Formats: sequence, structure tokens, C-alpha cells
Amino acid sequence: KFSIYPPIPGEESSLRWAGKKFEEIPIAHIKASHNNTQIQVVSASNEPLAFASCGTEGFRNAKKGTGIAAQTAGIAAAARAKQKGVIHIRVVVKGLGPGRLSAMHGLIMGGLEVISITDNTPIPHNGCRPRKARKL
Amino acid sequence: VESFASMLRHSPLTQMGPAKDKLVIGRIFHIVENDLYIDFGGKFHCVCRRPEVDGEKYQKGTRVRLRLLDLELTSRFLGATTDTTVLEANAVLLGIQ
Amino acid sequence: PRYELALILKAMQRPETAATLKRTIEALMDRGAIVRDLENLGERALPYRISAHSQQHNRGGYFLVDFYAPTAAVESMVEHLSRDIDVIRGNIVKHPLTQELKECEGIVPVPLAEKLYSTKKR
Amino acid sequence: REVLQLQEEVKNFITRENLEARVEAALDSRKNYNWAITREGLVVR
Amino acid sequence: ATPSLRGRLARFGNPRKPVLKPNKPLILANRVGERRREKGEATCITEMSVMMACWKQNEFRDDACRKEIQGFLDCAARAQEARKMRSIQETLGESGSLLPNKLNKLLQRFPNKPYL
Amino acid sequence: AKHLKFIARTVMVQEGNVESAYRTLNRILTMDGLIEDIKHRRYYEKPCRRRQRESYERCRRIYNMEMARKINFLMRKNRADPWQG
Amino acid sequence: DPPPSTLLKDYQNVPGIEKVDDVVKRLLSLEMANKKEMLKIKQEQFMKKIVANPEDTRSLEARIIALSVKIRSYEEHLEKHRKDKAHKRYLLMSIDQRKKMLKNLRN
Amino acid sequence: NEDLPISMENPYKEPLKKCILCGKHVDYKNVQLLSQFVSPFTGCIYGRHITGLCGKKQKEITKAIKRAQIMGFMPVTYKDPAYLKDPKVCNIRYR
Amino acid sequence: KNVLKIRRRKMNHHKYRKLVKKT
RNA sequence: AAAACUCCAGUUGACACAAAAUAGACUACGAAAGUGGCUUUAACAUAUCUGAACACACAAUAGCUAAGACCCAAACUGGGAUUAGAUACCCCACUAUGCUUAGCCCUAAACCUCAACAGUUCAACAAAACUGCUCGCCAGAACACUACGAGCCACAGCUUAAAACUCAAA
Ligand SMILES: [Mg+2]
Ligand SMILES: [Mg+2]
Ligand SMILES: [Mg+2]
Ligand SMILES: [Mg+2]
Ligand SMILES: [Mg+2]
Ligand SMILES: [Mg+2]
Ligand SMILES: [Mg+2]
Ligand SMILES: [Mg+2]
Ligand SMILES: [Mg+2]
Ligand SMILES: [Zn+2]
Repeated sequence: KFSIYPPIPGEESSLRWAGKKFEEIPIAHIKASHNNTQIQVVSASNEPLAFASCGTEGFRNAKKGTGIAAQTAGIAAAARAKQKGVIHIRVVVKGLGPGRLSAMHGLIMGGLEVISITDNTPIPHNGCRPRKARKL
Repeated sequence: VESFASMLRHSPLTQMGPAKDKLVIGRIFHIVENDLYIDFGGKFHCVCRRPEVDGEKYQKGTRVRLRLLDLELTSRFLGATTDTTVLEANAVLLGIQ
Repeated sequence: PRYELALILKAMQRPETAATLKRTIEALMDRGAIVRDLENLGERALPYRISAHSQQHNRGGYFLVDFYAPTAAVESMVEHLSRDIDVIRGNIVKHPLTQELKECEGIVPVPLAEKLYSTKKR
Repeated sequence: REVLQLQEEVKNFITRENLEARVEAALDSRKNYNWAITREGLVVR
Repeated sequence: ATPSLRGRLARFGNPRKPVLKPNKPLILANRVGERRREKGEATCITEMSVMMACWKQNEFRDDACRKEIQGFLDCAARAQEARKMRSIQETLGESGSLLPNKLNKLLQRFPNKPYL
Repeated sequence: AKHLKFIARTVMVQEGNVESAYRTLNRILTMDGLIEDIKHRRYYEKPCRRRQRESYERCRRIYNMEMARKINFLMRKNRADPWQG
Repeated sequence: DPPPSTLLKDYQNVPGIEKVDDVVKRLLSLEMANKKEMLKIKQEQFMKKIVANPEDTRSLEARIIALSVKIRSYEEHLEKHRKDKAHKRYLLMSIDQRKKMLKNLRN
Repeated sequence: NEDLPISMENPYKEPLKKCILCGKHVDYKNVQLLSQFVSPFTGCIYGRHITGLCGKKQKEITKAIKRAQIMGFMPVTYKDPAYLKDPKVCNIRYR
Repeated sequence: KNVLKIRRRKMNHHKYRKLVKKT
């Protein structure tokens, strides 16, 4: 019976959260990388609610790109979100990285409720020419 | 005197035709702890698994009716100059006698 | 030969849509076209956002027309449709049924190739 | 025999006179090309 | 299911160019690749994270860290016993997948031949 | 970008099963063949060695499929030796 | 250089071209269709002008006129696209084969 | 003599398999049919082994998909959420 | 196979390029 | 790890002469090099085979000439790390250039190193052995993708291509 796909602004959506429709839910955006991860929270109408990162938490060159720092940033952002009055959240993840999976669990431990996860990672259809292959 | 061509033309297999999805009666000659080998017709014996239902009623000389897919399980693989065999035939049963 | 123009207009009312359509078919006749038929696919919100000459559009009106014309008229009408402002997009294409489908006998089973490597001990 | 089909269709072909009615009839009418198919090959709309 | 290989290789009778250029000769062998490890063990990350959290909260106070510290110890213990259990599982035989040595035994019982 | 948001490559969580959601997302991405593409677009792949890698992958798939056919065709035979002598 | 209004090759034996509408006559005029029908009409014209037995494609003269029409097609294509080296090579080879078969016919 | 075999065709020959639409027609406007053959989450179209049709039809439908995408009848990233509630033909395993 | 001969050719070509650069 | 940027970074809205995922597990076209976004046009030789290194026409990338184009990448260069040293592999920035025009150059492992045509069923390795006709090429290693000569819009180039001395090998 459960629908894995998300609802549509066009009717009908038979599931709400906190008595609210899907669209107006706040959206979290996280950008993963081999070196570091950046997290941010925004309202449905693009109002920037919360923002944090491993660098702001105080992680150094090698350690920014880890899962522990990502989940700590998640904890911090969840604390700020609940302080501002935010419970539910629609997740958005962008790119690969170590802390990709870790930031979500950090948010959960913080105490937010993730509803859906969208991987809006960059995909070029042969648009640009990337960097040359480095020899490790 | 009888001609081998006539015996072939009147043989059971020339009238049998393809073995795919065709009922046939058979009996067993050897049996193991978990499986039984039915001799039904033609060249090879077909292996089968004892069903938990009616499993006790499986002894030598039992006439079981069953379908089948082919008479010899073979297959030609990538570097197989000639098809390899399994010396069996797949046959599934749905009744006895 | 046959030519189908698949066209998508911006969302507006029947009078101005009809004015646009009559002007467009007048341009067709000027280029020397012969219209076979007009088909309205209906009004729909186009799938992805686009950018018109001067603005953006989140809805559109899908029309199609089938006609006959020489070749030069094709690109002349293309540039006409590019110069036109209220038209979101328009594309000329050939007709599919004009190209008779090759008679099909079904899928043939492809036997596995052999004799690629010669026999030896290896 | 092939000439006969597109011969009578000339009257079906619009012109400067039939436009002012065919345009309205077409824009008032609706048409759909979409159609799906099942495992066997039966069409369903 | 397998894709055909009619004229993908460079054979004298094939007029067109080759599709494939396999470095090694394309033949089904009677030996199967033995399995291999997947990654290096890691665990208790969230446990030590909440432990350091309560550490920096209470200035290294054990009676207050009790919960986090006990959870971390229990998670590490469970990780060790799970390692032992899955090790004995691999030794006795993985269920659902067939083992390489017995597969090779079967293949040498029913071997391929490139030659006659 | 121009396309609508929160439709493609999404997963709806049920009972807060975030691990299952993310695992299913990775699974669908791999079955569609994406993450390999991302890690190939990370650093540039020359056309020559791209073609080489791709031909090798095709041959590997062929070999694996044939060996899997043999395995699935002969695993039925792996049973207790009925004829000792 | 046949006229544009000349109907297609196929629609000539039919006696309905007289009573049929002028719009249909225009539709069937080769100017609507591609240059293939124009060169077909040209080939028929040359066959009727020179050849004693028309609709005989196996003939050396028929092959020669076909290749000549193809040569004119390639020449027009090249004067419109000075850069098409494929069509350039095709034109050169066509004229070479034409000279070859002209020598053979002369023999 | 009469009982001997004879040169003869194979009557047991089963009719050659025909794909879902080996004979039918397709155009770039049947967005429903063209989105039936595509992954809903990624929007990328499945291959032959997943689809189960002949190469001619696969090529035709993929070209039609590209045409629809570029002109505006179809999107490229997300399958249309109005046409997924249709019969599922292409085999999969993730569900 | 071995490529010693083409390495010889490589070195000769390199030295010739250097020689023309000097002269 | 350092250097570098904070006129930095993230969401959101608008934007290209740039390169054209998935399909493609498909094996198609082109003489070959090459060609896999979409649309239109023109069009894809020879119904005996061979065949010019006395000619003609193409000919990847790179490079040169004069206008333009600036997302990205990047020779060279500069800086930061490593190193005994690093004129390199690692990191950052930028340029020729890769792109569009009108020309030039005519080289590749241009190899599938397996010539075209009509056919048949054993040195080793490789991609089994062969028949009939034809063109081109080869005759110890190295000097030699060399010098001299000749031709080329080429001027540190390209094509053809030896000779003297050395060795019993290659
Ligand atoms: Mg190799
Ligand atoms: Mg591909
Ligand atoms: Mg250049
Ligand atoms: Mg530049
Ligand atoms: Mg090549
Ligand atoms: Mg060669
Ligand atoms: Mg030759
Ligand atoms: Mg050279
Ligand atoms: Mg020289
Ligand atoms: Zn079919």
C-alpha cells in the first residue's frame, strides 16, 4: 500500500506531516566531497534557516572529509532547526563523499524527522571537460 | 521379417514427438536419501526430488505419472567445441498411477 | 513531400490563438504550402521550464499541422517561427507513415558462434 | 487505385475559406495519440 | 541472455573491423576465481561520538558518561562476537552462495574442452 | 534545474527507515549505472583507454554470464554420489 | 532542365491527369518532390531522345546517361558545398568510369 | 521403400517470437508508450536485455524519445508522474 | 614483443632533433 | 601538508560560438582516416576482377598563417610540497592550443601490424590449414625515419634513399 514515490502539487496527496502538506516542508541541502561536506537548511520558499559545516565546527585539512565530522554538523544543524521550530525535513544530497551517509544519521540523532531523500547530484551529459587523470 | 524403417515409423517415439509438456508413466530403479531416479522411456533416467507429501509412498516399481522438458539435458558453452551433457532429463511429476 | 509542424504556443485565449494560427497558415500559403490537416493535442503544462525570447513559460498549448511544401519553405518557416514572439517552439519533421514499415518476420534465434579459437592443448 | 484516395481528400484539405471554421472546430475538439500495451501485446488507452 | 559474438573479433573471414580486443583468449575455463575480502572493519563510530559529546559536556565525568561508555563497550563487544560468528560462518560455508573449492571440484568433474 | 524539484532520484521514508531508503537509492542508482559514471567523470578518461576498459567490461560480462549458465545448469547435479562402486 | 510543373514519372500512363484538379497536379509536380524524380524525368528524356529501345537499363548507353545525370547532380552539390570531399571523390570516380565505358563502347 | 524418410520442412517449428510491438507503429507523440520504457527515478532509458524487444524498435523508440525531449513533449531527468501508473513491462529486481 | 630496436630508433631521432636544434 | 581565494562558499531565479550520459549487453555507415544530441536539405560510384611511388583527391592528433570566440582542460611558465638534488609524478593560477572561419603542413603502433579478387576443408605463439590469378614490398645487425641529390605554399620539416669503417652475430 505504501507509495515510495513522493506526492505531486497536483492532487491528490493523502499524507501530511504535522498537519502540513508536503511542499511547504523545509528542505535540507547537503553537498558531499572527498575533502569536506557542507550542510544547510532552508524553508520551502527559499528562506535560509540554518547552515553549518565541518570547517565551522573546527575540523582540519585531512579530517574535514570524514563521517564523524559530518554527523556532528548534522547534530548542530538539527539543534538549530529545533531551536527555530523545525521538526520535519526533506533531504537533498549532492555528490559523493564519506560523510554523505553520516550527515543524515547525525540529523536523526539530533532529533529531526527526514521524510524523503533526493540525490540532486551534478550529472553532465558530456557538457564540460573534467580534469586530467592524476597518477597516485 | 520386419524392416527397421517400419519399426521406427511405428515406434512409440516417432508418435511421441517433442517431449516438452507431455505426460508419461514411469518407474524407478535406484533411489537415494533425498531423491529418486525414474526410468520412464528412451535413453536416460530422470532424477527427481521426493515430495514431503506422500514421501513414504515411493518404493521400487512405483508407477508415477509426470511430464518432462527434454530427453537429454545438454548445453554448448563458449569454448565448447561440442555440447556438454548432464546424463539426465528434467521431469516434474504431479500425480502417481 | 509531407511535412508535420509540431508547435507549442504560450497559454492565451482562443481569439488571439486563432489569430496566430490563421497568420501562420497564411505564411504557409505564402511560402507555397498545402495544408493537410490541423490537430489540437490540448493544453498542458510543459514538462520542464523553458525560456522564451524575453520571458519564461510554465504552461503551453500543443498543436500540430500536416502539409506539403518544397524544401526552401521549410527553413523559411523555421526562421518565421523564430522571429515570431508569442510562439514558444515549433519544429518541422517528416511523416512516419510515409516511410512504409519493412515487413517483419519476428526475432530470429542467434546461435552461439564457434571456431573462433583453433584446437590445441593450450 | 492509389490516386483515388488522395483525390477525394482534396475536399478534406482546408483552404482560405474553410479555415475560419476548421480552426475553431479543431481547437474546440480534442485529440490524443497516447496508448500503452500489455505483456501479450494488447493495446490499452 | 548472452550477447552474441558473430563478428566482434578480428578473424580473417570478417571483413569489418573488430568490436572487441580481449587481451586474454576468450574461453570458459574450469577454474573459478576464489572470493576476496570486502573492506576493513569499522564500528562504534556513533558510540564514541556520543561518548566524546558527553565527555566535553561533563569534563570527563564517568558517572555521567555511564550511558555512552556502556553503550560503546557493548557495541564493541557485539562487533567482536559478530566477527567471530561470521568467521565461523565462512568456515562452515556461506549459505545462498556456493563455495569456490567445491565448485572447482564440480567443474573438474564436468570440465570444458577447447580441443576435441 | 528547469525541471521540477523533488521528483527524480528520490525515496519516501517509511517508519523512519533511513538506512533502507538510502540502500534502495544506491541500489537503483547502481542498477541504472550511475555512480560508475560519476567516478568516471570525476577525472577525464581518454577515448582510447575508455574504449579499452569498455571492451574489457563487455568481455567480462560475457565470460561471467557463460560461467553462470554453466553453474546454474550443473548445480542440480551436485548431490550425494549414488553409485559408490 | 525539365520544367517544375511536370508531374512525377509514375503518374503518366494514368489518363486521369486531364480531369484531376490543378491542386493535385501541383502536388504531383516534381517541384514538390526531391531531385530524384527530376533526374528520373531527365533519364527518361535522354532514353527517349537517344536510345532506340527504351526502358533497357542493362545497356551501356543507358548506364552512361545515368552516370552523366549523377555527375551533374554531384557537380551541383559541390558548387553549393565546395567542401564535400566525399562527393568530390564520387564525382571524380564517376567521370573516370564514364571515360572507361566510353572507351569500351567506342571499341 | 515407402516407410523411408523424405526431405521435408520442420512442422514442429514454433512461430518465430515477435516483440511487444514488432509490427505496431510508434511516434514521438505517444509519450505514454515512450515513458513506459524508461526508469522512473533516473529517467534514463533501459537497454535491450531489460526491455525485451528487437533492435529496430529499440532504436526507433530511443530516437523518438530524444526528439520528444528536445522539442518539449517529454522531460529528460524525471519520468512523467502521470504515466507511471501503467502496466509494468520491463523486468527489474529492486522491488 | 620486445621494443629494443624502436628504442634505438627513438634515441637516434631524439639525438637528431637535438643536433638540428644546435645547428 | 603546504600554497592560493575570502570580490569567498551554499540555496534560489536568469545565461554559451563550449562538449554531446543513459540507449550502447546494440555492431551500423564511410574507400580509409573517422563517425554514436535534435531538425531540414543534398547525397552516399562502378551489375566481369586486378591495377600509378610518372598523376589526381582525401588523409587522425599535433603544428604554422590572419581575423574572431573564453565554460572547461592544458603544453610552456610561476608558486607551494616531496627529494641529497626534482628542470618530473602531487597541489594552485594562467597562456599557446583544443573551438568558428579562408588557407597551409601531409605525418602515426594511420595495426585488426594479416592486400584485392573467386573459391576449398599444421615449426612455436598468434587469429586453423589452404588453392587459382594479380599488384606492391622484402634479401644479416647497425651506421640509417642518416649525409648528398631531386621535388614540395613546406625553411629546426616532409617523400624517395644510399655509401665508407665495425661485428659474428642480430
Ligand atoms: Mg594485450
Ligand atoms: Mg556507452
Ligand atoms: Mg589548428
Ligand atoms: Mg586559449
Ligand atoms: Mg585507427
Ligand atoms: Mg602496416
Ligand atoms: Mg590492391
Ligand atoms: Mg617520421
Ligand atoms: Mg630526412
Ligand atoms: Zn520485433
